[PDB]
Amino acid sequence: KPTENNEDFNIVAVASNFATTDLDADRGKLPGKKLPLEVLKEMEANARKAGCTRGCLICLSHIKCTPKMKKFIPGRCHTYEGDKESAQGGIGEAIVDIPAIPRFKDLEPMEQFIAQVDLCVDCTTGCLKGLANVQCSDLLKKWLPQRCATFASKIQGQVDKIKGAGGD
Repeated sequence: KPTENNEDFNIVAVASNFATTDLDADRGKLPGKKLPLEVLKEMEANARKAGCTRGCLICLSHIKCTPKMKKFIPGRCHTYEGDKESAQGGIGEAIVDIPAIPRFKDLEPMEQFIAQVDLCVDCTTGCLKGLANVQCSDLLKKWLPQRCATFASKIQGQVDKIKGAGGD
């Protein structure tokens, strides 16, 4: 089992967004207590098995989010967990804009999210569908008995120190 190190991306949310089913209804709440990697390895274990790549998920997970977007679709971007800001700049603050999509910045909120998601063309057909049909893993159900499963209703909560990333 994993202990030393682990992945460097979030599939729980990524796969959720890809899901075609009416899971969005349960997404209205989502886990507001962060999810441990223990569940990530499980969820990703299914996607990777279908034939998924790291750069793919990482691309969808490393997607940028605008301030006006969240205003319309709050709780859809920036994953479920985050904290620890950055701030500072030296010459100017940071802005969320796509070089391949100028209008995207001044485009609808829903179109914005899809704009980036579509940009990431590093995902395979089998992986794209695998993420949506990934289904809620056993662990995911135990932690998310509300949205997933229909019996579980417990929670422990693990603490640690892990973080990174942060590009342009």
